[PDB]
Amino acid sequence: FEPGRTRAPSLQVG
Amino acid sequence: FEPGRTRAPSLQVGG
Amino acid sequence: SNMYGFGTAATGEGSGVLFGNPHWYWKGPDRFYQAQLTIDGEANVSGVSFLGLPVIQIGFNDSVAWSHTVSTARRFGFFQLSLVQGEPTSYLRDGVPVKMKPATITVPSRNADGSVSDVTRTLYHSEFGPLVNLAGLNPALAWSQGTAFAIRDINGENFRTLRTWMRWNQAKSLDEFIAIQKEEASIPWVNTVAVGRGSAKAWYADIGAVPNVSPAQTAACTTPFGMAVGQALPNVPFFDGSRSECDWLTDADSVQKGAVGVSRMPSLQRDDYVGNMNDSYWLANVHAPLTGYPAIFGPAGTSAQTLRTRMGHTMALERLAGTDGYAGNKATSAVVREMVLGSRVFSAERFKDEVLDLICTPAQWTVNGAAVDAAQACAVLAAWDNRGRKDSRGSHLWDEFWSRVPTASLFTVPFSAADPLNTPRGINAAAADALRQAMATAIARVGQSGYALDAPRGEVLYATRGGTRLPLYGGCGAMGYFTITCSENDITQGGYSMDGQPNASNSYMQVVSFPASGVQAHTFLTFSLSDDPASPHHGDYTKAYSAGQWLRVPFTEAEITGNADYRTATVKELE
Amino acid sequence: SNMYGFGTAATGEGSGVLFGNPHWYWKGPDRFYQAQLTIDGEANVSGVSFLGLPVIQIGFNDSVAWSHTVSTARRFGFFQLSLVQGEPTSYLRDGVPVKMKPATITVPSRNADGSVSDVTRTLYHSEFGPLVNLAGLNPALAWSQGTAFAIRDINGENFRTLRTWMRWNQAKSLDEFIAIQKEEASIPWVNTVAVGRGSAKAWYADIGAVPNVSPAQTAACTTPFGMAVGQALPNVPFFDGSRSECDWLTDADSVQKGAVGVSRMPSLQRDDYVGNMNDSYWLANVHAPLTGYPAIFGPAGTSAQTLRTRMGHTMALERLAGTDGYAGNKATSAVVREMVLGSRVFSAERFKDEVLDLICTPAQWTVNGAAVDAAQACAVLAAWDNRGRKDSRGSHLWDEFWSRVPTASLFTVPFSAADPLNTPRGINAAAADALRQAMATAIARVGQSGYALDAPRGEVLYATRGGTRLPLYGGCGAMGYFTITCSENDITQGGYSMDGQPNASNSYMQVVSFPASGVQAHTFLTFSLSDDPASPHHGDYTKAYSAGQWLRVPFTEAEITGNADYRTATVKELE
Amino acid sequence: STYSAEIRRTTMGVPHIKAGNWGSAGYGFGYVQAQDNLCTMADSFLTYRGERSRHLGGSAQLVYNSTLGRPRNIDSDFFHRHVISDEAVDRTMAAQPAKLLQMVEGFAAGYNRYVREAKAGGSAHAACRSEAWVQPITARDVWRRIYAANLAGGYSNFAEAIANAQPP
Amino acid sequence: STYSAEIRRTTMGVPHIKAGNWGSAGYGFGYVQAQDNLCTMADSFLTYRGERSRHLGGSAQLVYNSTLGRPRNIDSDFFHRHVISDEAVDRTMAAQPAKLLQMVEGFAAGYNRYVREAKAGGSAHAACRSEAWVQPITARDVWRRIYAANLAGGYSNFAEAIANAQPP
Ligand SMILES: O=C(O)Cc1ccccc1
Ligand SMILES: O=C(O)Cc1ccccc1
Repeated sequence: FEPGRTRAPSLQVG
Repeated sequence: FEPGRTRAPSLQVGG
Repeated sequence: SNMYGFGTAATGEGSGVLFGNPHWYWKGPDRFYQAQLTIDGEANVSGVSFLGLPVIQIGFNDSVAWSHTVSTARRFGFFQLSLVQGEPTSYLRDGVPVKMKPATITVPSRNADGSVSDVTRTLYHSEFGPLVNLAGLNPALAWSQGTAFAIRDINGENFRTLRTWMRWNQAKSLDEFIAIQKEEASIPWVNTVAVGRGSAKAWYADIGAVPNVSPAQTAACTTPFGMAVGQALPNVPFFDGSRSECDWLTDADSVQKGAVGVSRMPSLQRDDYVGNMNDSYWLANVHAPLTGYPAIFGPAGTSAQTLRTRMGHTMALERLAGTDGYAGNKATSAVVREMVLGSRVFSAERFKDEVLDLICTPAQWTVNGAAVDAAQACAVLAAWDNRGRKDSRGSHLWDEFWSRVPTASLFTVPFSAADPLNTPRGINAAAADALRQAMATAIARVGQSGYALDAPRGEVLYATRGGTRLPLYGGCGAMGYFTITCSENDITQGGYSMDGQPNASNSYMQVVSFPASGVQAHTFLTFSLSDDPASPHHGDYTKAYSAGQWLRVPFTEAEITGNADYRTATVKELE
Repeated sequence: SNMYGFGTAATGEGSGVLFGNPHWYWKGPDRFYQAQLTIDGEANVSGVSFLGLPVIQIGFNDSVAWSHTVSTARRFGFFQLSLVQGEPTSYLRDGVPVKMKPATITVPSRNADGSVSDVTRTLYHSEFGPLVNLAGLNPALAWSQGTAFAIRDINGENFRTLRTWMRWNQAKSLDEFIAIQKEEASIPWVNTVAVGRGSAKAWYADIGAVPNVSPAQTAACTTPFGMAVGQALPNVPFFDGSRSECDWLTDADSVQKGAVGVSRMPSLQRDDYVGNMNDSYWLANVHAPLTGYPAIFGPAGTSAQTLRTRMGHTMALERLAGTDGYAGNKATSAVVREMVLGSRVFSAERFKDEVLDLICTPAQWTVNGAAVDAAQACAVLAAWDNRGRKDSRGSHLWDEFWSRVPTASLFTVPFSAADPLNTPRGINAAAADALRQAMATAIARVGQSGYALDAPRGEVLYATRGGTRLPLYGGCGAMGYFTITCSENDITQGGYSMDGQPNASNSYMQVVSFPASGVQAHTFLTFSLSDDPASPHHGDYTKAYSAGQWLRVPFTEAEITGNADYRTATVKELE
Repeated sequence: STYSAEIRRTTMGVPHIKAGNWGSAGYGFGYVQAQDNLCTMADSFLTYRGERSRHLGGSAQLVYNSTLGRPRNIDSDFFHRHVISDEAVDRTMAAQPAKLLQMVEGFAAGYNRYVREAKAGGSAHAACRSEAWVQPITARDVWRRIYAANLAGGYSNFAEAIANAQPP
Repeated sequence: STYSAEIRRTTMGVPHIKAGNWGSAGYGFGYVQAQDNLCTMADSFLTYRGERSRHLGGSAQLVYNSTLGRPRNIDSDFFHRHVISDEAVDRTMAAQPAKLLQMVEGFAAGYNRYVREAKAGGSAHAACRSEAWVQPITARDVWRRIYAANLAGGYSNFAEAIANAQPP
């Protein structure tokens, strides 16, 4: 597993 | 293989 | 979104005052539509619904007024599944095989050339919720021969939400409003504040549907992938779905399986005020911080608040101290109507002088090896009133600057939970080079836009209606505005136009009080009621909002029929 | 992109005429930059380069003028790798394991808060070229334990391209131009057309760097994945990379390994004209079609040509037939300058009357069960001149309509290779309902834009410079324009603004001839030379383009020094 | 029985629906929402029904931003068909008080009345009134939209990811 | 041993560079292109060096469309560093005639001369002249850009796909 490939999602509704 | 899962890329340069 | 509930210590009257200010979509089907529903003997309620919803979600009736803001409490989690040998669409539960439920779905799809063809996929549910492709989150998270991932939203099984708003639409007191909230425990992803006729106390709660996991489970149930991706999904439980001991828990007072029980969800009643501007429940009232609620609700004393939260509580305290420039020291409807549009900018109020003192002498700089003349930027910002009112000059230069300032190592006085409105603070003198780089960029961007550094904000920030650019005020939360009018348009593309699909902004606004003669509500629907440019109601409310002229919305029968624009018609049909 | 080379029989002068018209980017680093380079005893050349390129790519000198258009010839292929199992970073070749070559790369990345994070990935090469993630093309095409994919671009090993344009910049005849093109076989992804001083015939070629595969290989080497996606990637070899007999071939007259030999690539010389508008080599001249070249260059009779290709050859034939409304029947420099901006619309010229006859009587329709009033659309289109000139009225209604017409069974005269300009044609009466649906939508979209249905095109289609909207003419290739000015902006968002990042459009244009006194070139650089809004060269040329005023570009020393705007300065420094 | 609602409009067009029962209040509210916002609403019913691609192309994005964000039509269609399935709609409806089911049936009927009016003529909603995707809806469709709003904190944020979950 | 170029400009600003050798011709041409288009070019050399993300953030798209399209900076940077490696640049340059090597050296020097002038002052390129990414470049960087233009038909179209190829 590589943190240099994590893409955070949008999580705040609105 | 599912043909309908295919998404063709954009092959025309400049296009 | 912002809201306040002021109780009778703050209003000095026999009832409180509610300010509802969701920051939300200006276009699209989630946008608000303002209306009143009068159902003989059953309900008389006024407020807004999303388009397509049939009951009022934010509004008031003769007895209670309420509003919502999105809550920091996470509403979903993931379950990592351990796959049955040779059958990647089955998973193990305590070592026993369970089949995922397939659905083969065919969607007709129009082509480039205008013909229609079928697209077919077979998709899956687990007992937790649908399967979810997490490879986009990180490639190691793919559905393999050994592992898959499902997502559980506790609202997937919460069929109580519409009926809770319906019951609130009919509620006859703040007490009943609260009892309904607790009995249904259904509010799906928002905080709630409410005020009631005849009640001293305003109400704040994050009581609704929330996944229930224990600290012991978080420590033992989080898989290695769950650990590795956890920083991207803060407080989201990412658990081993092959162990029944990792299933979400049910309390004795849980209304719904796998949800937090009613007594473990935060609420607070105050006679002075409650407020929320999207940080967690912690500082519903700064004088009485809430702590000790489940981790999933968010931090309570260990994270700095946003600049908008710092600004919104500062505004409440200064109203009640009588130190904000408005009349007296009570949060009455008339003063609250002006206060919430005042477009103060926290970052400038707190840090502009320190910034200019650090960087503006001399105002001729060397920035990345380039000569930069900052004298006019320094002089414009020094003269500026630290507000985003329509006539404020230079406020857009501040937006283009502050939004670029590196916040790592910006402040020398860190967050303190014992001073949460005034920390962090202290602009770091070591940041001077970085602040000059940000200011040089901001000067360059305002330059490319065509606006003068000292242009009035109303010419930069606007909504066009009927061909006229109606000047606006307010700005983006990132600068510590409370009054939100936050364009998604880059300044260099015609300014801060609100005409496209702006970021979440002031939308339905209500200030609601309960004088003796009956509930009174002043409102805006900033983008106007109708999305059709031909309608007279595409731009009339927007012209009132530009002017700051709140609508007194009629509510009693006499008020409705006595309104200067009153028209009526009957629609009827079989069934 | 379009280009023509007219020979001396066509011009009736002692020299041919070269028209270069690349449709290309109006912003960014691949945009064109016009200049002349005069290097003592070595070269004297004028034309354009991409920003950051040091030699002229489309241009002329005292002896030859030339241009390019993107070619249909594929320049890349994929290789499906059979992996050494348990070691998915190795692959088999004729049964022997081969390690992929790894590169661990660290990229620094600025964060929201100003700090910089290093991002690290290990990426791979095969002997064919880099590994490539094809899961986006189809999820079955993931790099698994068993299979990966590599892409090979013939130009990754072609180090000859810049040197080829350098030699052309220096060339002293079309014969030499031709010999260079053949010797280098380096042109990477474009066709070429050239005219030379003292040559009767104009030159066309798609002679450059092209993968070499045989029909027997395509049959033997295409893997089952390759066949299943082959229609998404037409003519791209998708081969089994585990077999050395599936490597790209080399001919005895190949200049580069794996590339097509010089004698097997298409070219043509003609006394009358050659031209290309982005279809294959087939119709370099419609009187003398080229056939029989390798499949990878594209079809030569199995496929209808685009409306723009049909328009471009129609314009050449009608000029030489003297039936296009310009004087005489020769493609002189002066007449070419006018003809190429004339903004004829092939789809309207050929199909508008048939569509109106079929759907405008009656002009009140029922479409999707709704009343639709088409009387104004029908009348405006009937009156329209079938051109996109600045003053043409209703041309943008046609754009919104034609672009929405479904093409299946639209024509009753199918494509015929014996007449690829006039087929397909004949609007099918059975399409009436579909054509009314497309027109109803067009009408609604023009309505939403705020333009009248009969607005003149220069109000709809424009480039802003200095705060002024300069009216433009021309249009999108999909409608059968030859004169290309093709906005990416939806009409409902302020019309066909050219101010953003438009679709490939008229950019550098040159009409070049070789009278006895010396080469003469008339040019445009439509977006102007400089990207700096403060420069007098950000909008001057665009004002000329809007006006239709070709620039006679000075070339000899006397022309340069005698130019009304001439300035000189010398820059020097130690090497 | 007859739906009957009185529509009173005041300054800014704010409608005050008066009705003797919940079904009739829903009829008046569905009507006025469509009357003022038909184009946004008719487009939205394609989203919740999983029918965007049929009319607008699978590869085009959602027209409007919302809690769903703007994924491609094809992915959105699959998401809504899979997650807002007929069972999910059945389960949602089986949990409601009679008065709310009656309200949502009135709401569909009032929206449909306005659709009939737009298809017949008028200067309103010129942008979409003659398009195929302006069309009557059912009470179940309104329930799909109601359930969709519940999902904003969870499933809505992973619509494309849910639409593309497939075993190896 | 000095670069020296005479720059003549005519109507519309078209520059006519006159020089005694190829290196000096490159010197005048790099200078005039930068003088007229510094902000586009300076941004571009971040692209070809794979240094966009350092300055502009990894999740932002390329500013300008081009043959590369507009992938995210982080993927563009991986693509350029992997495909336009120092090895690819060595092989490209090793194949070139001396006159072109000299021309490109001169072009980098001319571009650099203009960067010095723009950093020193002036009303030109106000949009970017004080940015960190307005900076001198090397002849290797110009070969990076030259090699990049070659790949439009092949590799450029799969920039993100090449940047994201990883074994399971
Ligand atoms: O609450 C918010 O901040 C946004 C919102 C939208 C709809 C209903 C409640 C809240
Ligand atoms: O040929 C084209 O159509 C576009 C283009 C041509 C030549 C060189 C670069 C780009």
